[PDB]
Amino acid sequence: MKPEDVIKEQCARAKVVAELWHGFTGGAPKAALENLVVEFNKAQQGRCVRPVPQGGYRDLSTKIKAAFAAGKVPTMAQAFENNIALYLEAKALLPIESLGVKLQGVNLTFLNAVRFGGVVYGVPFNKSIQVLYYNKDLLKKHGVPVPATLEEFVAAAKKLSRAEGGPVYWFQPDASTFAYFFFNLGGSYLKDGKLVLNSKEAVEALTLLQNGVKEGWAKPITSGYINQNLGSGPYAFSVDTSAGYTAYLRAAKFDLGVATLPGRTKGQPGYGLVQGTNLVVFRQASKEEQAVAKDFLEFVLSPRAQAVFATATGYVPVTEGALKDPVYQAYAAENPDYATIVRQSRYAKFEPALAEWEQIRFDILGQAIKEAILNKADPKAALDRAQKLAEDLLS
Ligand SMILES: Nc1nc2c(ncn2[C@@H]2O[C@H](COP(=O)(O)O[C@H]3[C@@H](O)[C@H](n4ccc(=O)[nH]c4=O)O[C@@H]3CO)[C@H]3CC(O)(O)C[C@H]32)c(=O)[nH]1
Ligand SMILES: O=[P-]([O-])[O-]
Repeated sequence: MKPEDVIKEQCARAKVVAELWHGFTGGAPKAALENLVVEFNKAQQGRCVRPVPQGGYRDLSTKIKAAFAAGKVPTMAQAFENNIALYLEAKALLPIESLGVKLQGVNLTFLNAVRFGGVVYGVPFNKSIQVLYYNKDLLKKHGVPVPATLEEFVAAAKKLSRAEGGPVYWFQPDASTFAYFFFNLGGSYLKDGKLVLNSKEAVEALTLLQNGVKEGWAKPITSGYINQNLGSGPYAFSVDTSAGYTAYLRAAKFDLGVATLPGRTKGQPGYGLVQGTNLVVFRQASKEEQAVAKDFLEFVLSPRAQAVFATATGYVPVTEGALKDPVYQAYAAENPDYATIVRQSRYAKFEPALAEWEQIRFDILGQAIKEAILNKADPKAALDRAQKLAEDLLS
């Protein structure tokens, strides 16, 4: 009896079913969402949430695009901030506080991100931060401390790659990985209100990655997640979402480490990219569906729900109350990596919340990074093309 089979049975016997479209394809995130929903549905008297997998997050935004074109939206969906900005152009979203969901206690890093013209339009649900994953055994073998600075990180990657005869810093050539280097080299995506993809810091960040590939210390990962590639060649480090935590733990044959990100100096950890999603509630939903959404959103924000979901996955608990929940405290007491994730979540930056950002980050910025890393494009030339395409899209 799979959780999704139990949910099907729950919704079949329910009088009111609120659909929740999501972008979890599998692993711990999907299981954890389905377990949270089974528990919620059990407590409700014939009022249920039906999670509907729409593929990954890009497939989900496409599926919601189609739903608007069709005139039939779900009750709830996952949404990045840029997705929220786009759904707001259509006035498609209910203000959350209008349902009477209380938001006091939600981390301001996350709550600020779903506030548009002073009004909250999403509930932070599955919010991730980048962390430094590392191979404790390989660092101990070679006497290499966990790097605290970008300088130490590069030095460590070079020393270990030479010692092991393979590039030990593994990365996906994507917008998310680029953001870590860009932000910690002093980069900002907006200058005087304008999106800029081709700033000196952007070029420096993309040049550092390309040089690491050329110099034999940085390993591009082009097929699957990093954790799905472990076992093939020496691995020391990656910068990756905390939502992958339990996938790394399951895959690693070595003693997995999690550290805060390397920063410019030891005075502060590096900034990590916030990813994962918020839940939104569509205006088109019936009063009865909207009341299910209200109850489900209070449940998602409850310390126990947050504690079980964050500890199952690596997501950052979105409320102060979650950290005080005994189930959270029990996991943290046995495993210091959960506290590491929360400490890193204090040093957190977001990409721009432009409605067009999904398209820019994958089709324009992501493509420029792939051109430079995989096809040896000149970093400034690749990012100048990106800038021109983004300027053209945003005009
Ligand atoms: N559509 C759209 N996507 C966006 C936007 N900003 C960022 N992202 C994507 O968020 C993913 C991070 O979201 P996060 O919830 O932290 O992590 C995901 C999965 O990454 C992660 N996962 C799953 C299996 C596994 O073996 N390892 C693992 O790490 O678990 C979660 C659920 O699938 C990145 C991935 C990306 O596709 O390169 C592009 C990124 C945006 O604006 N729009
Ligand atoms: O180094 P070769 O892949 O161009």
